[PDB]
Amino acid sequence: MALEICVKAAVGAPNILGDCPFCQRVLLSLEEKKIPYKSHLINLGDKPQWFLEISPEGKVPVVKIDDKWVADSDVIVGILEEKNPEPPLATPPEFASVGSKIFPSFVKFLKSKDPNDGTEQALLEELKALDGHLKVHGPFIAGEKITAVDLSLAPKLYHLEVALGHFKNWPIPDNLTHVLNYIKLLFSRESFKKTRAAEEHVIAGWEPKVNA
Repeated sequence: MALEICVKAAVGAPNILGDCPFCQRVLLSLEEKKIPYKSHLINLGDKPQWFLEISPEGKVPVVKIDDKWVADSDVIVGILEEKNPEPPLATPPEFASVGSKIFPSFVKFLKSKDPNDGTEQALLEELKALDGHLKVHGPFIAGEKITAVDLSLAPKLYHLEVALGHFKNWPIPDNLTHVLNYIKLLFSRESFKKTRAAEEHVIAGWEPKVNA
């Protein structure tokens, strides 16, 4: 019945959830569905036998779905939907195949301190396609509402918008009017605002590995 999470901690601050992608996918999905809920963080290397039984690295997010546990970026979502008693919508169609261009793209580019400028605009080209899908369909990326498509991509786009926004400043241009407008919703939907990671612990938490 009640379901929730054993996740990476914000590094150096074990109260807010961590800078991992799949961590916020499933947290967002459950708070958007507004279910009763269970578990809490794995506190940064504090790994008793309970978490070593649950999480495969001892430091990887999982879902605790009615006391069964799974952990890979899609598996964590799809089985969570299947075993949720509230009606799920586990549908990744064309909107997700466009999303599969964008997801590794913006992660690589925020991580990249290349001469990335023409290639930053190659992410803009893939976002221009995404801009096209909402301006034809109306609502959120999956065409009618937040489904598994939006729930997969939006959590790591929050990590984009805090990290790239502070380290290597590139705001979303307003010519990509969809992408800017709906990211504004993602920053403050009641579910997303509650499940957001700490800004400082993505910025000074994910990039020091990228630096040194």
